[PDB]
Amino acid sequence: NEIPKPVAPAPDILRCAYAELVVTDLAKSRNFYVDVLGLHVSYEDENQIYLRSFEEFIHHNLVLTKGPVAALKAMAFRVRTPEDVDKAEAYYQELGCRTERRKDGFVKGIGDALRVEDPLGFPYEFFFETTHVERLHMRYDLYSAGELVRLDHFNQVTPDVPRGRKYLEDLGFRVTEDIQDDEGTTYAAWMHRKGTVHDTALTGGNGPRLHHVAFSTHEKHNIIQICDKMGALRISDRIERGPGRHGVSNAFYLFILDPDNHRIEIYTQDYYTGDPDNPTITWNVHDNQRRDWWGNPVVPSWYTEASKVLDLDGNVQEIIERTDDSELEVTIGADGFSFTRAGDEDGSYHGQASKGFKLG
Amino acid sequence: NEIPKPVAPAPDILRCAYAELVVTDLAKSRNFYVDVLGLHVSYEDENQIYLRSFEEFIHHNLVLTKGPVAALKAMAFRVRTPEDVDKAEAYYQELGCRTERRKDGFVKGIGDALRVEDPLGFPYEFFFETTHVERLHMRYDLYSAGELVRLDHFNQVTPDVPRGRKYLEDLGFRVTEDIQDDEGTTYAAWMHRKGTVHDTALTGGNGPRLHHVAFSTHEKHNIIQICDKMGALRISDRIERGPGRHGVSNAFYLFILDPDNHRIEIYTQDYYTGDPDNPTITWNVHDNQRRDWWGNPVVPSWYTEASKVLDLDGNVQEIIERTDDSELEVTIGADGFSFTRAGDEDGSYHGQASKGFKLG
Amino acid sequence: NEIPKPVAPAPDILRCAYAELVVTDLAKSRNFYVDVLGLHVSYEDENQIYLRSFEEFIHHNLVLTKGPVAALKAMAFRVRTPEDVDKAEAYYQELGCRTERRKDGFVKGIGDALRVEDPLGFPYEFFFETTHVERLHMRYDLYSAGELVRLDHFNQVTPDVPRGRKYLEDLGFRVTEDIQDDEGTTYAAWMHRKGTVHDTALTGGNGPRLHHVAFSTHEKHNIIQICDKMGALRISDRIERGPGRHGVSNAFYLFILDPDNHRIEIYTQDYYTGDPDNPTITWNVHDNQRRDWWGNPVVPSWYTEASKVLDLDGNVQEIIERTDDSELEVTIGADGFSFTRAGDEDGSYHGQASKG
Amino acid sequence: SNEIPKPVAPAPDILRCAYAELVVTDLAKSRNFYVDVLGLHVSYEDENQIYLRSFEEFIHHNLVLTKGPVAALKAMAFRVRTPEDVDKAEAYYQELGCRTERRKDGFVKGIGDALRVEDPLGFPYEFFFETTHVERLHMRYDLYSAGELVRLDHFNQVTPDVPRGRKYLEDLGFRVTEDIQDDEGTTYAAWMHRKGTVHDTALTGGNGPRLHHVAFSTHEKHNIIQICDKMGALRISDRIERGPGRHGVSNAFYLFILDPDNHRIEIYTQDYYTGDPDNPTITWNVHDNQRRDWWGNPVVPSWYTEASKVLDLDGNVQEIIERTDDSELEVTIGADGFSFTRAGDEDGSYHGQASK
Ligand SMILES: O=C(O)Cc1ccc(O)c(O)c1
Ligand SMILES: [Ca+2]
Ligand SMILES: [Cl-]
Ligand SMILES: [Cl-]
Ligand SMILES: [Cl-]
Ligand SMILES: [Fe+2]
Ligand SMILES: [Fe+2]
Ligand SMILES: [Fe+2]
Ligand SMILES: [Fe+2]
Repeated sequence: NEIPKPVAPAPDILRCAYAELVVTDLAKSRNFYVDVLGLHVSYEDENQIYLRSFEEFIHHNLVLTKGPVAALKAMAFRVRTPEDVDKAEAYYQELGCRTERRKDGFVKGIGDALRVEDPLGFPYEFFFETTHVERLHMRYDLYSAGELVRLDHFNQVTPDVPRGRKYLEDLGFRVTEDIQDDEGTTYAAWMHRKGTVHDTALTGGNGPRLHHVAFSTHEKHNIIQICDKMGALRISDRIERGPGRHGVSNAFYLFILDPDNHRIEIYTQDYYTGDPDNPTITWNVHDNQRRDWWGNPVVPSWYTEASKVLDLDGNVQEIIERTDDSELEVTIGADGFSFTRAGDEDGSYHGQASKGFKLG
Repeated sequence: NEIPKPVAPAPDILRCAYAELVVTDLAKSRNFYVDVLGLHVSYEDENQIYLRSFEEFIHHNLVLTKGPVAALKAMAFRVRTPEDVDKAEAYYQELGCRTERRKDGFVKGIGDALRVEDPLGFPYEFFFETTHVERLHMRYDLYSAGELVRLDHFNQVTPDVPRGRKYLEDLGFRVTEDIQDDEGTTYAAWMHRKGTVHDTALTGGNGPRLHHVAFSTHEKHNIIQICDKMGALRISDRIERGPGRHGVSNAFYLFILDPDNHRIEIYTQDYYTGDPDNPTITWNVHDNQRRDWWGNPVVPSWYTEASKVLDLDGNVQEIIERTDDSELEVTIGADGFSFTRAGDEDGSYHGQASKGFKLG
Repeated sequence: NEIPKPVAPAPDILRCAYAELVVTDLAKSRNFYVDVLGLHVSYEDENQIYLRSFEEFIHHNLVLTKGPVAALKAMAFRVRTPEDVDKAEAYYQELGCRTERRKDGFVKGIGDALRVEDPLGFPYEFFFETTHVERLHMRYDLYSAGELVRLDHFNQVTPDVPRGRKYLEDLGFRVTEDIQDDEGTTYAAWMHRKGTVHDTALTGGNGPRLHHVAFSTHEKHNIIQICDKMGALRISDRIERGPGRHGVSNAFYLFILDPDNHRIEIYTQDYYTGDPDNPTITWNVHDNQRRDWWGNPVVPSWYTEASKVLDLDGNVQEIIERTDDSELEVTIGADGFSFTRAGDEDGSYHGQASKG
Repeated sequence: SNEIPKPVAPAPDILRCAYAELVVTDLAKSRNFYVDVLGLHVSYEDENQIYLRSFEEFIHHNLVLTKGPVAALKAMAFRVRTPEDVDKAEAYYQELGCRTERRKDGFVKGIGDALRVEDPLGFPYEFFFETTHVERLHMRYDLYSAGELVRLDHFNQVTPDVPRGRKYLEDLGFRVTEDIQDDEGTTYAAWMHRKGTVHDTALTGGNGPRLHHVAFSTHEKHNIIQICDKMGALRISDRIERGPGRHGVSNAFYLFILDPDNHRIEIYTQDYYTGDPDNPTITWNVHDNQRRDWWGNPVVPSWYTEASKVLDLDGNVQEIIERTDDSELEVTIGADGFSFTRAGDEDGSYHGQASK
């Protein structure tokens, strides 16, 4: 069931700007994002923490909101002009979606804002106006050895990737890289507005769920330092996967889990995608260098676990089951297969993960 | 069982200096060590390749010798003076070990040398004299993105770690770190002469076998580049384990396998151990940050696979079985366990490895 | 002398894309750019070498063209669509500028291209069509310890910075950072299309001349390696300035000199500027942390030396003298002044450069 | 005949440089520099002293800041291998005719039995073995700073007659690794080691005795860059004296900075292994412009002429003896000096002038 291209013009989206995450214990979450990860506090009170990255000038990149059920409450994109908020509203209304408009914003530091239940069941916000704050990009007196310098992207779990992909292309995101097989199945797609590999991405699975939010560092050693620090704090069990080099994106990466199991990616040094004919790279799902370029196995939790998302009323969205093939199953499951070198049996894996591991 | 301390004085050992490895196909080994890893050729012909690291001034750190069966032929330590080779000869004769003395060396670029079949079945060489070559430490016109700058250590698999440790202590090696359990079994020990964490190390297991030879890089990014390069060359299947941060040693590391399955470690940034009261560090075998500080699982091959070693006639030394508990079995096997925080059930793994994998 | 805003719509410029440099000895230049700096050859013949950075997919980022006088021949920007090359043509005509349009390109690997002598006397090219090549961004088998990964920007020397700034703003470039004094003089401005600090910059001085072309590395150590390699090759005399951390741009940098003295910057880790209200940063010209954040002195040659530029016929553009104050003279000349802390005499410099 | 005769008494077995005691005039300002700016770790403090250690250290401290009226080095301390080596050090310096002081309970907190001496070159050396062990912070990445100082690496002493001091240090078991000489036979500097790095101390030709600097190492080059960046952000870039750079001698990445009393601190990383007894000694020509900074960056005159006072055992300032051998400053960057990039080549050489 294809999502039609509206007649109304798409809003001009600049970039991913922030996420609002609902958390169950604010103090424990603050300890994770401020004390462990070093994000900068823009505002806080008893109910909310507003956090930003080292180079950000908008009010925040992350809002932690106390609530009963941990979930993604909104993924927010900044648009180019105030008038793009009107465009967003008309666009989503034509798509048949629920929309909510607040002239004074939903969260502090954001002005006129539109939140929508998009056609994949995701809570998207579009805004232009935001309170500028001190841009800390040269505050080396604050710089941490693991400093998170920007918000980079979101990653969304959704059951039908081509359906979502077409809708995001209409909205103006261009696909930079994807994962497919020779039987017609799409497992994942990465798409951008701002000229990095992505602003959001679709990962095939039961959804809507939020796979992760990603922040970048300047250098690879900053990511290693996050791991080293987590060991020193004796919370290495909260390192889910990595560090590694991605095939898709070519970025150095790490996946870690917050106190409510919301997944955060730390990412650095992908490439420029701003040209309109930027070459799209398609990887085969059975290529064992596609997710970790060094062939390290992808733990099953990476495929199966992700965050609930909320509707505009704050209720959890119902999960829709993926009927397409499962990336986990076709690569590391019982009938799974992966290769190091296409057409070579040597360095291939049958019914198990790479490097001597099987599904727990 | 105990190896008695000789009356004769121990030779004064400076450091690990080189290893002679037998390889089955010299051209494929050359491609690995020179083309992929960038070691520098000191001499080569149809029978052998002599290699050194970027900062070395003695003739070589690695001798690749063509032969029928891939194996360790000699692990060589440089001693402080010519007279120390005579001391080594009297010491090992008093231990009742087979010795062989050659006034003009066993390999090119080494003069007066003593090879011995040591009490643990290992072929050790001791020498002083060596041919000096151009020290390439400032040849940044040659420097690779993955440059190996020094030879750091060896690691030996032996069935009885305390027996081996005591013998190495009598030789003047001082233990820096070890791994034990609460019921008094030792699984591994690291010991040094030069003022780093180790020059050699003992891993509990069936032996004698050589676990690995280790080279250093200057920085962590150099190790990441070795991985990246192996991905580009589509030999990621030869990355056995890593990259990571060690617990023991605190060094950043990677383990890779040469064309004959000889294991090479790439290592950087351990600490100073030259003071005679340098504090020892004992880890518990079930501490999941002891080998990889980030808790990443140790691949089973790391525990079970190792190189054959040769006796002084070039025949393979018979293997003696370990009867103490297995590190693999007590940590990641069906009956094993490991913890992130001592005492804490959260972040503990029972009957499987960390991060969600079981043994393949 | 104000350059009027045309009625015709400006072209939609994506980014700086390539420079064409005339060089006098193709072999010596090849050695510098390929052997020393490790740039990748897309094409080469007896008269020209076409080079690209590690992550590029268009044909080239740099064209070295043999000729009698070393100079900038074209600074090229890619536009979003084929129809934007028409927009660029109608725009520069209305500006009264000389233009030349070639459906098959001026250099190999570029299709329909427009060249112009712009109102500041610089040879700009606008194009969409380019021959795609193998993007080498994951070819870590080729990756050098000093690897240049992207083309980042150009920097132009021009006598009147406000004049040039207004023209580039009308053209769609937004100022990210600039250097001014409290007497109303502007010494420099940086401006962007692609969302880094700049695609081009204006440096106040006698012009038109090209100050430098800049390539990125992934990390700071890659720039260090470039220096270390130049010492090993015993060509450290071709390191002009750096390495350092910029005040303006916040980027780690190095300036070196090619065999014809064309200045090349290596640059890494500036910040994101793609929001349309990106805060502009204005530095005072006397702030000694503005160019080198660590306060290292800027050598006079950096201010006085720059490359000649050619007009559309291949002749050197005549240089027009700057009449506004000189950044060299007001900071490090005999009556110069700079400070470490605004208002503090301690750590200030009178009539000389910082650090002794 | 001015020679320092080798004693018949055996030399103490010296392991490494271990700590320095620096007298500072304003303890709070000094604490801000060493703790807040540089990130050293507090091992003990009170209203008179601050005891500080690096990230990987297990002995009590690497730096003792002592409040006093006149900023000076009070002691440069080396750890010896055994308690009996302190007895050896006493017999050895007594035979040299040096003034000595033995305190069985130490001179500073966390050190036990210790000997201080006014050595033949006028420097206050300490020899101890006994020290209180503390928590080794090597894996405390929860404390690790972007600019983390991980070890104490070395001292550098200014002395007028380098061969005279060098032979005295060789007798004490220090081995020269590198030096700087000219064709006429003058020695300008020498570096010498006990522990297996390029040096534990070094001698710089000049008026002495003065302490040139104390040096700490970082893990990687980016940690040094970060010190510079932090000092820029704190607007104290005027306290960055020289660097950052690649050294010729030692091949280490380096930075020189100045504490509140103008004590010079080097930050240093990635020299090479020197533990073999026939470690090749490297001699550089004083006119080689890559010997100090490998990239050819000039050495600011203050690096050659400024250094800290040292104290005698009563706490008074040691009188200075002026160098009569040729001055490295004068022969390289002074009115009659010169330096080269490539030996014998006028291109890239500097006459009566520093580089760049
Ligand atoms: O650059 C120089 O001045 C030579 C040099 C080398 C090593 C050092 O530790 C040092 O202080 C000085
Ligand atoms: Ca198939
Ligand atoms: Cl992935
Ligand atoms: Cl290990
Ligand atoms: Cl600048
Ligand atoms: Fe991601
Ligand atoms: Fe090892
Ligand atoms: Fe620039
Ligand atoms: Fe030094």
